[PDB]
Amino acid sequence: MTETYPVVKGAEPFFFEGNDIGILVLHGFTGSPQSMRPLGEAYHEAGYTVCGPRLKGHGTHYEDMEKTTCQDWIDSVEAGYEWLKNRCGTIFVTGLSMGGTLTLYMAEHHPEICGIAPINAAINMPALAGALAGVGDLPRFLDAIGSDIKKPGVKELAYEKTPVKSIGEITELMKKVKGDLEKVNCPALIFVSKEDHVVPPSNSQEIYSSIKSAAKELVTLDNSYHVATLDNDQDIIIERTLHFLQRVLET
Repeated sequence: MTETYPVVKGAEPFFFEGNDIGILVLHGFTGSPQSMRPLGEAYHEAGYTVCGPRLKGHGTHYEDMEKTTCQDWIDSVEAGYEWLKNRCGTIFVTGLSMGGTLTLYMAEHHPEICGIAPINAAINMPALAGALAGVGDLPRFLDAIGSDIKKPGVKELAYEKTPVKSIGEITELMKKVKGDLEKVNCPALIFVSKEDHVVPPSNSQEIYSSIKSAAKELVTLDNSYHVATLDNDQDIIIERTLHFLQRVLET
């Protein structure tokens, strides 16, 4: 497909030029780089090169998203990874929700990646994927999934409708990544919200148990819902990721 609508103000990807170490920062389904930009800014301020790509069909219009495929989203991620590889020798990946799914995807396919930090990553979404299990035609769109945030007054820049056509795409992605979790190698810092109304927190426990990383941690966020990167525990995500990155680099 090709996008028909321009990028909404605030949904632009970020390409921050820094040192020889690159962080790939991935947003989720119906979302945009706006949910990830505070993290990207913090990581760039620590000196890193940072790429926060915009998934195809995201940050424009949900009619654009309706036309995209899970391979389109993989392609957006891989292109951000290639931009980093052009200027960095060491690369880490982090991402929220389906961006966390894509974080795991990258570790499953790229043994060169030095560590990952998935945040509320999704391998099973019974409310979303399960929408396809009923008899009889579903409507074209479901309700928005965005802005599951505990801190009052915070709005995620995400679409106001969920295209049912896109649900099969995220389902295919989750099946593939779940099936390949044993290929995840590398140091892993897995963040999960205690209460998450979008991605069941047990996802992250299963991810933790299924990957083969010799260095892995599960950190539970006690004051955030799903979009933790914009929520009360944003500071914990940033600080602990920076410590993790430094520890992998030093050790």
